[PDB]
Parts: sequence; structure tokens; C-alpha cells
Amino acid sequence: RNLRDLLAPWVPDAPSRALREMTLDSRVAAAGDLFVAVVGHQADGRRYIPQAIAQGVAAIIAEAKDEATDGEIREMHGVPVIYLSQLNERLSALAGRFYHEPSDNLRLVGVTGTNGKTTTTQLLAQWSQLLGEISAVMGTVGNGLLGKVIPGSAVDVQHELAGLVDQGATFCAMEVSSHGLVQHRVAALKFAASVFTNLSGDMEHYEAAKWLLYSEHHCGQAIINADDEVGRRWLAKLPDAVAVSMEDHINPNCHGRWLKATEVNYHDSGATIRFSSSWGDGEIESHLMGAFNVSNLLLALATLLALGYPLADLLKTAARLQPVCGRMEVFTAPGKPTVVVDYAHTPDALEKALQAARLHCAGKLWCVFGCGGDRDKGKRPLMGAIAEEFADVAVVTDDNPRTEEPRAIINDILAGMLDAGHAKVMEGRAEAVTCAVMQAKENDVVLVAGKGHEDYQIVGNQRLDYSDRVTVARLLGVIA
Ligand SMILES: Cn1cc(Cl)c(C(=O)NC2CCCC2)n1
Repeated sequence: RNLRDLLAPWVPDAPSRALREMTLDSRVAAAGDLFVAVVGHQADGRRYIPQAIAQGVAAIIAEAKDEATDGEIREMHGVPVIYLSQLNERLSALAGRFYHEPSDNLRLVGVTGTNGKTTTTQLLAQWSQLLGEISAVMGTVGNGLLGKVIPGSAVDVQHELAGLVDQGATFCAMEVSSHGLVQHRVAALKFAASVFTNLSGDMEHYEAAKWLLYSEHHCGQAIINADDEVGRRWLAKLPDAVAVSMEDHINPNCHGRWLKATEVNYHDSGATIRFSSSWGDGEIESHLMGAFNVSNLLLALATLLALGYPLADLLKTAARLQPVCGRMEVFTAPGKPTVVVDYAHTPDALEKALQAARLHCAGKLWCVFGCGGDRDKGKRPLMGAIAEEFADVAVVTDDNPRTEEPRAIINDILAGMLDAGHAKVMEGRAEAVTCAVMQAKENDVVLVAGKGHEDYQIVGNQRLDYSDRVTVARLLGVIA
């Protein structure tokens, strides 16, 4: 890594210096590093130029605004300080070149939208890896190769993706936040494909801003949910985009590429998805629950088809797609009720989970849940209300009561119900789960909400070892 090489595309006669790492933070700027002095959140990194020089950085690239001309080469205490106008915009490109263009050395897929980003990301990474890729994800959960994921500027994005390339990643599924897009955090990334899940006088400027940004990015293949209203607005202007639907929104007059679920059967262990596409028709057996997750799976399918993965191979491997751990995660066993573990711990999330669960439920829908102690009490009656309305049987129990009287939390939940008396109450979460699962009929569904993947119950100050997943698994006679 050389300052001259790094800046060649922009600054013709830049000094030759060996560079170690690239950083925005003067406090971690070691000897040999490239320090990047940016202006932003009422904060100016050019303040910390002498600090960095004193800490022995090899060179500095700084914002030119008010201080210098674009590409102006100065030197301070033997250290090259090079000024670039609108450095915030160019940071991704700068970092990209520094880290040897990671997105040009793997198949990168960006997923944007409000919901389904994490699930769609994980499905893409999974399915691609099942077809021979070494796949990775970068998202809200975290970054890493599939299985080794662990918990943010334009430089960090390029640097992390470079790390995944070094680890042998050939495919990466990236969650692209709306916020990050507006702040040029992915401005210079070569996306093989961009996916849109959903959105949930003014409308003109918002759309204009988004359209403007789109034209500035290398989005690659566009894969869009046509069941979303903004999705169809995108599709109207993008004749090469792939339209995906499960609610009869493909308009075949356009003669574009498409994928639509024709019929879907939500059953006790997942969904059977019959679909047609411009790549051909087929039937997928998904082990994921709810309509939203069919949509996510169809988006991932359409995306991989668009990138040239063969339909027959994707079909062969579809059954092996798993859900995100503790996200509408189904547990079935011969002759026993279906049990779904979900982390839903807010009113809206609980409602979604129950509505999702209902689709797979021939018999009665049971909801086992509680609320956290020593936390905002406002949600408690709201979650009670939702449990009452959208489930047939509400089993109110404990969920991290902490120092707060467990029964006090339950009472707050019950307060929200029209008919608290028809709710079952059982303290001991384990016992309550056991109660729902044991009493439920074969064609019933038990949603165990609130914890999902978490493997602890906080009673008092103790963090006791407990898992919904393990409890459910033992009762059903399977492994979590
Ligand atoms: C600026 N930019 C980068 C990405 Cl990625 C997107 C995006 O939102 N793409 C979705 C709408 C058009 C196709 C899918 N926009």
C-alpha cells in the first residue's frame, strides 16, 4: 500500500509512502498508518492532524473545504497532508482502492428495505453456499463467514469486506440501511445485485433523493418485491429489474423477468411454495414460517436466478435452507403440536408472529410469553391485548423478571386483557412452556415468544441457564 498508488486516479504527483492501515480515528492512528481527516457531525478531524503526526502516521488525507484546493499537496513535520474536496463522498472509493477492491473480488448482494433484510441476507448466503460458494453476511446481527458471524463508516465497510475476501469468501450478502446509503457508506461498492424487500409534496422529494442516489451507485441486477407499493414504483422505471410477487402483482405485458408464487400451502412444519418464473416453474418446500418469509425466500431465489445460478440446483437445495435462529423457528415432532420459538418481545412483533403462526395452524393457536422486569412497563398490557386477540389461548409467564416481583409483571400484562380470566397464568417459564406443549392438540400451534435464540432467564441478579429452544426440543423429543 503506497500513498502514490492509492491517490493515482485523483492526485497525479502524490509522494511515495508505505502505508499500514487506514483510519478516521486519530486516537488509534499508529505509526505507518494513513489518517483521514473528515468533517461531519459538528466534528472536524483536521483538528487532530498534529496529534496524528505526533503519533507517527506515514501520511494524511484531509478535507479541503476552506483550508485548501482539491488535490493540494502540503507537508507538515515531514508528513504528507493531501487535501480532497468532498472527501465524505469519496471515502468509500478511497477505502475501496486502499483495500484492493473487495466487491470486485466476490459476488456482493445488497438487500435494502425496512423488514426482511437479515432473513433475506442469510438465505442468500445459505443458498449460494449450498451451490458451492463460500458465503458471508454483513448485517445488524454482525459480519463474518456463514456460521462465524460476530457483532460504522465507509472505510469500515470496505475494510470488513476485504477481511471476508481474505478469509476466502466468494459471496457476501449485505444489509444496506437507508441511513448508510444517504451517508455514502457503500457509494463505491460494486453490487452484483440489489434487492428491495419493502417500505413501511413530501413523497416527491423522498423519491427524488432515492432515485438520485440509485443513479450514483453500481446496483447491478435489481430484484424487487412487486407486492410493495414503492416496489412497483421502482419497477415502473426499471425495465431490466426482476419483479417478485406472491399476491398477483406481476404485470406480464411488460415482458420483463419475473417470479411469482402461484399457490402457497402453509402447513405444520413450513410452507409448500408453487411458483412460476421466466426461468421456469417449480415447487419449493420451505422450512420457514409466515407469509413475510415466503416473500424473503422468493426474493433470494429470484436474485440467485438473475445472477445465473441454475433453477434445478436451487430447487435441489431449497429444503436445506434454515430460519434465522429463534426467528419463527419451527419445532415439529411426529404426533405432537407444532412449536414456534420467536424472539418477539414487543406488541408489534408479537402480533406479526401470531399472524404468521396462524397460517400454519389448523387447530388452536397458543401464545406463551412474558415481559421483562425492571424495564418500561408500558408494553405489558399492549402485549396482553395482542395475545388475547390474535391467539386462542394466552399462557402468561415469566421472561427475565430481574428484581421486580414476577407476579406484578403478569398482573400488568393481564390488565391489558378484556377477559384476563380466560388467560392461563403459570410462573416458571419452563413449566408454562411445558404446560402449553403438553396440553396442546396435535394440529395446534404453540408460539413461545420473547427469547428466541437467548439462552438465559435473569431471575434476581442471577443469569440462570435456560433456553426456550432446548425446553421445547426435549418435550418434543428432538434436538435443538
Ligand atoms: C443507491 N442505491 C444503492 C442500492 Cl443497493 C439501491 C437500492 O435501493 N436498490 C433497490 C431499489 C432499486 C433496485 C433495488 N439504491
